[PDB]
Amino acid sequence: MENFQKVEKIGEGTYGVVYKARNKLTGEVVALKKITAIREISLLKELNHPNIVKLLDVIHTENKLYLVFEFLHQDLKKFMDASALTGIPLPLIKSYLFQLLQGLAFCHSHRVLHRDLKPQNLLINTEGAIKLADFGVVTLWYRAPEILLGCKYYSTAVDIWSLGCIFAEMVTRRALFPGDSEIDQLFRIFRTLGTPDEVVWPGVTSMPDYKPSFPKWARQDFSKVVPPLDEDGRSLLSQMLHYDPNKRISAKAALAHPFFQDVTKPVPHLRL
Ligand SMILES: COc1ccc(CNc2nc(N(CCO)CCO)nc3c2ncn3C(C)C)cc1
Repeated sequence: MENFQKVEKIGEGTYGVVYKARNKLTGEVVALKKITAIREISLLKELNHPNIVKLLDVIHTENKLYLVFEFLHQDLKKFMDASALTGIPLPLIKSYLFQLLQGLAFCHSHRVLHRDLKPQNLLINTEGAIKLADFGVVTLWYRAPEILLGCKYYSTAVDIWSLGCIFAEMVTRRALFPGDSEIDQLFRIFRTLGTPDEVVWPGVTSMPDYKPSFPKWARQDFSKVVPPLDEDGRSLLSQMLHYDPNKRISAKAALAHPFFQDVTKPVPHLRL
């Protein structure tokens, strides 16, 4: 800590308080998060990708672990709130979706999962880049149904489900499944995608928190769920939201989806 001057608190991430800070020697401006774990965290220092927020240093000292990250100037939640009157332009949505899928394809190839993707953890800069941060009231809005049903050994698919939920929210300007308890989160999912059964998700009825007494709701039409997203966007979103984690599209396969045939990298309008 003595090598860093706090400039301001910018957040309380899940694992602790985050400060913007300046390195007293390097002059570098960084984000400092103050929080088996040593060895895992050290392995993250190697997982470098242009769409992953760089972890610069891990400082263990005195019952405190500090993590020093590259600093970005805005998060997607704030940008979404800033762009709510007009909406984020489709080409920028597609570019951010495509970049995030590149980040996930990289992490998943190294068998690292995020598990807690949410707009506040997706960070943007003036050049049109978006990056995944801060790998794992707690928000449930992005949690995959297998996690909600008590699967202990869930997979990379959970991150595809969270990113699908964020893709829908960029497009409609409303959270897709804004649950305020675990059951309300699961029932919001069922009310929109249909209560899952053995046909669409083999094994579902033997999940730890599955109850036969769950209400059975009909699936709704996607054209009702994300207007005015085009047929290619809806097709991709449907594959990122399949109930069975084994049928859910991978990040690698999503990158090849026809929705990205015309992807580009627009500059966002950022007011810092
Ligand atoms: C004037 O206040 C602000 C507020 C937010 C930002 C946006 N930059 C960053 N925001 C956040 N978080 C706050 C989310 O709003 C925590 C994410 O878990 N973590 C970062 C940032 N840059 C690097 N890191 C690492 C710790 C990952 C800038 C300035």
